[PDB]
Amino acid sequence: AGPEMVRGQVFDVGPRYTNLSYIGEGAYGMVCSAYDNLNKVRVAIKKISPFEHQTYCQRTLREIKILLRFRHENIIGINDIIRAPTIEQMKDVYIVQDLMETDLYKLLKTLSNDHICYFLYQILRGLKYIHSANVLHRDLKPSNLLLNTTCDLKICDFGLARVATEYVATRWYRAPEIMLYTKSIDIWSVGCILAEMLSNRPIFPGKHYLDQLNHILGILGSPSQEDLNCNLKARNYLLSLPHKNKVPWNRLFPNADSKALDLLDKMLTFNPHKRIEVEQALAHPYLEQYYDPPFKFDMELDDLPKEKLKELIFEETARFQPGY
Repeated sequence: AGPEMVRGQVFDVGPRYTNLSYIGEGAYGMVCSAYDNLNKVRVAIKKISPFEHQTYCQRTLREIKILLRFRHENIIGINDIIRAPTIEQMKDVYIVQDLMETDLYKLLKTLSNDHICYFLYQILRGLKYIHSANVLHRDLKPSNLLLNTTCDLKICDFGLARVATEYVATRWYRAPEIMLYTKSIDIWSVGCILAEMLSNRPIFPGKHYLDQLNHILGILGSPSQEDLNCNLKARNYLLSLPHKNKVPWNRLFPNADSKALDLLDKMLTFNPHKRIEVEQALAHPYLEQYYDPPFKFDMELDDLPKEKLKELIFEETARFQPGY
């Protein structure tokens, strides 16, 4: 008679959303599929309970503000947000989004050139929109790329995004300039995704911030001295390691399109300034088939108390009030 429940958890999504079933875990709570009785569509609903860790309030609020402003078919949107009518009763927040049947982290365990071409095209196209907002995503990876039955890709998880040192589970896709940022960070990640779409494994996994580096230097070998010149302690750590050389791209990927290795090569450039930009990557011959034609001082609450963040979250979620 009371609110619906899944796996012993309250999913108090009122009467508008019914027929709840578990579909996995988000960062800060459970994710369920549901039926939107008003718009007659199935949705995904993320339960988020962040109000007792300032970093979880921070990323939740940030992601909401970004997603409520972005509008693009390769970026997940927020259809609705459910929370209590009064701030003091608001312990939970439910974010309602289009139902995507899987993410790319799951999909690469069950690809094709035609598919990789389209996915990569959609990722870059979506990133084109993101960079064009002068936002840095700073967290791209296959699990943040939702996919539906009709081969449509959407980017999600904008918790750690900033306008033009934070723990993350398997921060493998973090760029190397991060070990000492700019939009180059995302192109690096995008490159690491193209690498994994082709090989169904992450060819840069380090059990530690040190092991990571060595997993990179085994492929693009050591860098130019003009790269060491481009943090004192950092460059010295690089000068202390035994030398290693570069590996041709068709050695690790002897089944990959040379067009892909060409574009892949231009994205996995160690130098963050020689690294190709998104709009040049879409223009690459590999994605020729689909080749057709600001916050600024905002989001700036990198350090606010968890109480005022609960205030801003309340304010930002007011555009969906009252619910059905």
